[PDB]
Order: sequence, then structure tokens, then C-alpha cells
Amino acid sequence: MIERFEGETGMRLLVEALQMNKMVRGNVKIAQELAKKIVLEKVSAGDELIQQDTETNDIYFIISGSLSIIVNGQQIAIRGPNDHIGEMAAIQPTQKRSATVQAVEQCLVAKITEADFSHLAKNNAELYKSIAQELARRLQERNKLVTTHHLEHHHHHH
Amino acid sequence: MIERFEGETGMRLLVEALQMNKMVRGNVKIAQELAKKIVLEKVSAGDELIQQDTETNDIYFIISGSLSIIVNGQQIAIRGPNDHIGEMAAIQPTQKRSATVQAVEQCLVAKITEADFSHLAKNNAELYKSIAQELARRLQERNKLVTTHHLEHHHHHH
Ligand SMILES: O=c1ccn([C@@H]2O[C@@H]3COP(=O)(O)O[C@H]3[C@H]2O)c(=O)[nH]1
Repeated sequence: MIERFEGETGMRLLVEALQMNKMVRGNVKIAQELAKKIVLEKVSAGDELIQQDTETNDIYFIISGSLSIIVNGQQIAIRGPNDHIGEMAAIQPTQKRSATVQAVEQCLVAKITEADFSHLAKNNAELYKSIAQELARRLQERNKLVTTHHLEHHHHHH
Repeated sequence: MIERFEGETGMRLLVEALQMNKMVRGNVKIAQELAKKIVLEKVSAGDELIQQDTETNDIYFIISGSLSIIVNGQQIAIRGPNDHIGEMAAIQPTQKRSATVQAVEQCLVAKITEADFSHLAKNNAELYKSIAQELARRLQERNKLVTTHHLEHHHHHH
């Protein structure tokens, strides 16, 4: 789908794409500035765009496809069109990637570096706000009960 | 407690407890302005500062004491001094309280209205960034609980 979004002719639909992103929420100003600063990447199915406990700090705006969020071997969510990933490392200068993010399928993403993002968010506070809202949602979702497994051990030494 | 932080005499100790807040991160200008627009309240052991599915939207900076965070009858966290509460209902303005907040002992909290907080934060990007950062930290701790395998061992030796 890249070719639709590439170049000056692609900009009309690149800006609208980024307007639909949950972190942008329709703001043309942020979308236009974001459009100037992102780089388009395709992601192969099964690719780990982000790996847990690595020290990348890029943010990805998901235009197309979907990705597994995996912590310590277990999937805890999936993220699809108009979602974002990598914001947690981008707003915390000393935190490693909290999760592996793996393409369930072929995806198209807009990548922005921490340096370009922090410079934009500096004077577009509402990006920090909209990130907070997303993190609030992830926090408020399906707490359920963490199971304790009970084991009885009969130990024999040789 | 409240005596220490009230009036001109108290302002030095009030600003100091405020600039120590997880949301203020040592910034003096923000602490000084916060102080100008908070009301100190004593919260008593047992008193529900905030009730789940209620529609208050004040933010509280915890200066002294600690409080239970409760979702549908059962606790999920404790917030101590330098924490805050009610920050989500000043980030999602159309949303009821997500949790009850019951004081575990006598507390001194600083209450600011949504109106005053929003006005302050609007020209002070860092408050929204600070909120995002603490929500990211809390989601990290949750990723860890949810994906940690919890095991209860009973060992018999022969
Ligand atoms: O409950 C959730 C839902 C989504 N995520 C994402 O995993 C990403 C991993 O890298 P990061 O730490 O820079 O950013 C993270 C988030 O975007 C998560 O960690 N937990």
C-alpha cells in the first residue's frame, strides 16, 4: 500500500491516514508535521518490529496490518490500524522496550525517531495527553485474577 | 500535618512536598502555581476519597499517608506520598471514576479542580508528559504481574 502514501502526491492520503491514528485524533496540524517526519516501512508477517528488553525507542503508527504484544513469552494484546506502538520507550529516556511486538501479518507502519517525536511533542502537549489516554485504557482493561499454581514436591537425593 | 503546609509559613514545605510529586518531577514554577490553586484536605483512615462509577473529576496530590486503590470491592494497588489520584478523570473529561480510593491511614492530600489543572497543564506540556510516564510505569508493573507465573510450593523431603 506504500505507493499510495509516497511522495508529494501521496501526502493528501498520508495526512488523512495519520489523522485517523488514536494519538493524532483528527488534528491536521500534528498530522502534517508527522507526515514530514515519518518514514514508511513494510513489515513481513512474523517479523519482530520491536523486541522486549532491547533499547530502541522509535514510535510506529500502524497504517495497515496487526501485531502481537508479547511479554515474557505470553501474548497480552494485539494492535491494528490507527493504533501506535513504542510510545513507552519514546517518553521514558532510560526504559528498554517493555514488550516484543510481532507482525501477525504483513503490515505497513509510519516510523518516527524519539528525537523527531520529542521535538514535535515539546510544543504539541496534546500528544502526551493522547498517549496518557491510550495507557489509561490498557490499564483499565480485563484485570481478571492471576492464578497461583499449587505444587506438592516429594524430593529424593542420590 | 496540615498546619505545616498552611499559610505563608507552610508554603515552603507545601511547594517542597509538591515538587517531590511523581507528576511535578522537581519543577519549581509548576509546584508554585499548583500551590496557588490547591486546597489541603485531611483524609481520615477508612474514608473513601473517591468512589468508582461516581462523576467527580478532581485530582489529589498525596502529601502524607497512603490509600487503597479498589476495583469492584477488591484492592489492586496502594498509592503513598509523592503519588496522585483522580488524574485519569482529568485526562478523560467524559468519564466516571475508574476506581474507589479508600485511605489506609490518616492522609494529607492537596486537591485541585479539573478546571484549574487543565488551565495549568495547557501551557505546561510537562504535566501531561509526567502523567503519561507514570501510566507507562504502572502498565509495565501490570505486564509483569499478568505474565509472571505464580507458584506455591509445598516441599516434602523423602
Ligand atoms: O499492554 C500493553 C499494550 C501495548 N504495549 C506496547 O508494547 C510496546 C513495546 O515497546 P515500548 O515499551 O516502547 O512500547 C510498548 C507499547 O506500545 C505494551 O507494552 N503493553
